[PDB]
Amino acid sequence: AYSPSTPVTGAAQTGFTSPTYTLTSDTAPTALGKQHAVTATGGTQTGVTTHSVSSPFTITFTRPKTMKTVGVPNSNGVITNIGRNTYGFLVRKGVIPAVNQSPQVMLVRVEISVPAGADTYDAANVKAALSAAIGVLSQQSAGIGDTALSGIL
Amino acid sequence: AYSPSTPVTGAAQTGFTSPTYTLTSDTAPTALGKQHAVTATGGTQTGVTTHSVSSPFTITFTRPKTMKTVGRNTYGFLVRKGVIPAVNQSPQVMLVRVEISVPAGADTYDAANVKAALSAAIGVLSQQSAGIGDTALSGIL
Amino acid sequence: AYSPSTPVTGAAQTGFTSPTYTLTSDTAPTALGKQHAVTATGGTQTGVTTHSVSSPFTITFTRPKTMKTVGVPNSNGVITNIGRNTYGFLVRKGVIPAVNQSPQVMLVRVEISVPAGADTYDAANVKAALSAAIGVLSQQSAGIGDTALSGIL
Amino acid sequence: AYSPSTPVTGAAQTGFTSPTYTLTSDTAPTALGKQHAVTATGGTQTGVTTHSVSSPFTITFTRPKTMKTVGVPNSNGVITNIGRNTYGFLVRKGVIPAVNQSPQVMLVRVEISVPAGADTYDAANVKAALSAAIGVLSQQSAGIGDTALSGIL
Amino acid sequence: AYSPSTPVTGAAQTGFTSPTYTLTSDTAPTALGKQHAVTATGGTQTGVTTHSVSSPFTITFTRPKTMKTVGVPNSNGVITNIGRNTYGFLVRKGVIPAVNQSPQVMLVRVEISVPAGADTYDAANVKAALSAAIGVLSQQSAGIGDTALSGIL
Amino acid sequence: AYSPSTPVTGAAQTGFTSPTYTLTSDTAPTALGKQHAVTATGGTQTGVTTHSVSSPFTITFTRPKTMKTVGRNTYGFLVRKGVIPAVNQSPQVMLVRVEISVPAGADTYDAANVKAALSAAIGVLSQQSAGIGDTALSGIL
Amino acid sequence: AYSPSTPVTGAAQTGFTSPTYTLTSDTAPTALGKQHAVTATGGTQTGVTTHSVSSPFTITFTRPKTMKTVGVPNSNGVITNIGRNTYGFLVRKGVIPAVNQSPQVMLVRVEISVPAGADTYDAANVKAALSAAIGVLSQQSAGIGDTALSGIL
Repeated sequence: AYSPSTPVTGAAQTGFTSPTYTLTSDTAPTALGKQHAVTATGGTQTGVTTHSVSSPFTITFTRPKTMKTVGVPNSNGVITNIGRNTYGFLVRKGVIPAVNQSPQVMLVRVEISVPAGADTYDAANVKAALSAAIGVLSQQSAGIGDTALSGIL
Repeated sequence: AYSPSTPVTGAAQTGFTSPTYTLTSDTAPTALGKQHAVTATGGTQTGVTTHSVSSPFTITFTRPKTMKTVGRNTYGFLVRKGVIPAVNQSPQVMLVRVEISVPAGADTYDAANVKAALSAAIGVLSQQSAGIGDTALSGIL
Repeated sequence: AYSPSTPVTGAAQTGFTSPTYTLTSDTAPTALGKQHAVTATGGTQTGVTTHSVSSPFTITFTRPKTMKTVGVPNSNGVITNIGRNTYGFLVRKGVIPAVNQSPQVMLVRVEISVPAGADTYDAANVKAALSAAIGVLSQQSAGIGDTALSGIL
Repeated sequence: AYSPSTPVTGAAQTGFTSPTYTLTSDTAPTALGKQHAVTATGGTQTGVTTHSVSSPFTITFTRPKTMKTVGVPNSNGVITNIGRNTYGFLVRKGVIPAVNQSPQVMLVRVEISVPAGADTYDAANVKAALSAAIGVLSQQSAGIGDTALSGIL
Repeated sequence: AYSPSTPVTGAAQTGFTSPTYTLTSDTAPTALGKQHAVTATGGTQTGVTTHSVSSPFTITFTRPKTMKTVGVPNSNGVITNIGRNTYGFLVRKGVIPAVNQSPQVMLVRVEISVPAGADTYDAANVKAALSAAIGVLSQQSAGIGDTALSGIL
Repeated sequence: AYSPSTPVTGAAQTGFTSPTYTLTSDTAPTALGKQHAVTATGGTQTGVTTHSVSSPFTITFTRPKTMKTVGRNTYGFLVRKGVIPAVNQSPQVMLVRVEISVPAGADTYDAANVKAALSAAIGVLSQQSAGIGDTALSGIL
Repeated sequence: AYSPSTPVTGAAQTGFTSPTYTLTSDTAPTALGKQHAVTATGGTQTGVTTHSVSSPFTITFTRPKTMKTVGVPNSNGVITNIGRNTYGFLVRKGVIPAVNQSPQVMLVRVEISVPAGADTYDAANVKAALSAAIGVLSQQSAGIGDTALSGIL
């Protein structure tokens, strides 16, 4: 159930005052992805470039090709091999490294590996891992940006 | 500048009412990481298990060993959660991992676009947190 | 949750009046250890040498590399092998054996072996073993020093 | 000079309110050891099991079989080999790993290695190492329990 | 005992009037290092850039992984092999070589090799070497900068 | 432009009260070096031994053989001190060596940052001189 | 007997009005050289850069490592092998080839090869070769510059 909104209220960043990003719908590279492009920016973020082909701003979310089931316990009551379905959330952003050099692609990618029997037997802990991860990310968004520029923890 | 707060307001999830997670400071596996463990949960999230030896609940953030001058510097944010796959099985480790790859000259020459990538990414994550959990259980986008 | 205080009140010893040890943070040998070193001594403990390169005074506490889970019971209801995670607490002290000899390293080392399922199922008994061990050590600290010097049990 | 008291004030632990352990004299495994066994517990430590045949609670302290003398310096004034006499303090506690499993033996063991000439020439530093080790243990008893259960350092 | 202060009063340089450097605490690359980053500059130094990831300003100080002891004299009264513990102090600074080229890393590194038995037997001469070296460095700081640019002794 | 003064005000050290070192001019080992020897000490630094044949006290500063046009030009500052390890042993040479590696185009295009690196380095060294001696004897940072 | 003066009056060049070059004393690369660096320029020469490490302005003069003597005539009254001592005078100047490219090193080098018995037996002709060479150089200095830029004789 992944469906973003037209203005996404961007997580707080150091020099940004109330930043929002307008999403336009885009066709995803796989058939297993939903992708949006950041067509325009709102808020007092100065210098932020929107989505081009050579300088992209893309938010794509993908499901695995083949689902994996939990399987069945063996003679010792132990399930031999627990595969894991991983869902992928990836942001590509055009970033300019040098004074005249051409845009490179900064990349922010998230992988959510859910074990096989998890999604059904223990859903609360799955949801809890996701909420803790995203809550820490949104809490420390500004500081993680500061670190991405400073190199300091 | 990565330093979490004692109660972390956890992102919205489907069955959770006002979920918060209490972090206790932990020693990280590398000398380049800061790690906290989820010692207790607050809010109406029934069944959620906290950090145990058998099933961990850990939030670790790491910087690269060597910085690159102008290549990519990648910073890593990883959450490990004890999740039980079957009726009597040993806990498996669900894993949510984030990698932030900043090009070399980016951090200095174009900092606004770096911060904007991070802002968009985390903002979409927090907006769709509930739906991404729904997807992690459904298998459907 | 291991974090010592700046002045550590040292356990009673025979010739010592109110002995305290100032700990300075030191970097541990492994990445899974926390180490402090005794930079200075307070109290009436005459002759006590602090940490030097030649004669160290170090207090290091380490957790195991890989934690061990309890395991799954078999058809009979029996769990086949209970591994044990051991935590280690070790003090190294520079001590001079003869009139002109190089310092030797007296060594006080504790090992706490907790079985695999214990830490979760029966935590009260784990805590009780620890509190009894450390309580007997602190009660008989002066007497154990007397023994370590006398050979008298 | 090792002789514990009838109620041993147990070191502070997380869930325990004023915990004490009654020791009953027990006969040691070697002839060079003194052993007591925890016959009963006092204080608010709920669930703590005393010494049974199936799950023991034992505190044994042993001195080495053969003491080692410092030795004679050679022509250069150097003593060739400094042996070390080690005294041993060991607590064994019955701890149950799973819901229906047989009790495992949690094990807390201390070793005090004193070099050969130390006990006579430099006794203050020996006593100081012991008092610092035991003082840090009693200061961080609750925290070391928290670590032994959490895996958190 | 290495702990710098918030404003470090920088050693005199040719074009600089009363320069100071603000240090912010940073995580060091090894577990054996303490590292600070120059987050901001004070004084009338014009053009000086502060710490970025691609243009760093870092002051890191490291101890050796394993200490070395003096050892013991052989049959002739001579100590066969005197190892040396070296401590390392290193400053990395982003410097721009060309008109549009990207920042390179100027590097100022100090190595202090202390022989094994030195640190204990002859500490005054160790301290004296350090004080003479650092005193000549601070006396000729401006002139060493002049040389770093001129190529002239 | 490296030319030391006759009494060098030595950096603060733990047991030293107002230490100064008198330099006498010496011939260097290479033709690219200027070297002085510490012929005498002033101040309350008891036990400090001056330059002898058996135990040297020397301060030598060297430029590279060939300059590099736009690679690195490294300048070297090295102090050798006679230090005695045991009760009757021969003197060992404690060694304090500094290397200043300037990139090729740096010296001309960006001189302020070069001078600033040198300023920060020497300023922290002089600020923590006493503590760095304490560390050289303790083994502890 | 080579010792230049503080302002060297530079030989006439096309666009230069009364050019002078200030020499500062420099340490030479060999032990057999005397080297000066052009620290500053006087006269109406516009665009002339002084001595840097990456853009040098150096005037170095070197003698041979080993002198050679004339030798002795053989049975036919002929001296079999007349070696030659060569003295070297070399000027290095930072010159910028492209619009943004980095400085390359223009190089003006003079070699004076004096045969062995010459320096003693026939000194007048040695001095005469030197004076004619340097006199033609100073006479055609402007024109040789014109040629160095034009490619025209």
